[PDB]
Amino acid sequence: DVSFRLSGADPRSYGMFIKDLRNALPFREKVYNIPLLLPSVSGAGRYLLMHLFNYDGKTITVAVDVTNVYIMGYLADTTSYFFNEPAAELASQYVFRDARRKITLPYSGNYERLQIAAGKPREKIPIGLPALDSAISTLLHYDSTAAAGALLVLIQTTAEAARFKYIEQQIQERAYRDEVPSLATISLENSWSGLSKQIQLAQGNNGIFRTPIVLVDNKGNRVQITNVTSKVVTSNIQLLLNTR
Ligand SMILES: O=c1[nH]c(=O)c2ncn([C@@H]3O[C@H](CO)[C@@H](O)[C@H]3O)c2[nH]1
Repeated sequence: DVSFRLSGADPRSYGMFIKDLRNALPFREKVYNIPLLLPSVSGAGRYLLMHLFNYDGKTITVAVDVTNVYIMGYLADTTSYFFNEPAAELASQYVFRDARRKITLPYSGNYERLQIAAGKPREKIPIGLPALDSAISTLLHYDSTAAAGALLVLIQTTAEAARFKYIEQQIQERAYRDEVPSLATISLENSWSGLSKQIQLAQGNNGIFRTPIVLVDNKGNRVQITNVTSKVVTSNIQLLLNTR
């Protein structure tokens, strides 16, 4: 398992949590020095448990699919909660079985669906460590509207930070003051599957992307990613979604 305590959290302890989270995701090989997530894992081993604690020490446990860093659901006190999608019902077979009742949220984990349920897009929801404090508090007691926004914060401050060093650094900047994600943050979240695909394909194409990827850079400017010498590949992306 991995844990993160917001009580006494600083940029250093958040960075240690994101390091713990990346290290709990298995890999057999690296492609261009980036861990390649497994095509599949059978049984309960597919799901990593993250123990998150708000400033007041109240906690949820979050289930993460280790093949794709997708959050499936979470445990709050004696109630489990899962997204309304087949991958999450499958996860409910292995995690939080001991919960008194299992609620299926009235949405899938898709960003588009969560934003409709929350009533705001990601671009207008402040993220940071205070926002994660608020998200954990929201999730402790069922409220499906409130939970959709809390889940957008949770996804970005855990899974997306694991996937991209730049997003980890953006949340560190927001240790004590929330701020809507940067344009590069949204760009990277949107592009992880594409980048993962082009980096795997670049093996057999001399490190050249078969299809270049349009991103927004750290200064808010367009950058076209054509090959593995790009700083997005050499410094930023930390995990690859297996092309399978
Ligand atoms: O639960 C989630 N964890 C994630 O890391 C994550 N990243 C993206 N999503 C969104 O969920 C959809 C899959 O059902 C994707 O299309 C993303 O929008 C995520 N959902």
